[PDB]
Amino acid sequence: TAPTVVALYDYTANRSDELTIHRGDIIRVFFKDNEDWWYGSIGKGQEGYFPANHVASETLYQELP
Repeated sequence: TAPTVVALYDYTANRSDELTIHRGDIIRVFFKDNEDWWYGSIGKGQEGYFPANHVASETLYQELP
């Protein structure tokens, strides 16, 4: 429920409690709120919601072409 994942697709924050993520960014998941929205960190003091459908496992990311 609290993996380290990688952004596959860019997302721009659209609320004050969201992250902006870019493809390749490493995200430390803190919570899986529901199937659509997860919450986690991109760095010291940088936390927020992000869409689950924009991320992938480290394994998948490293196996892309």
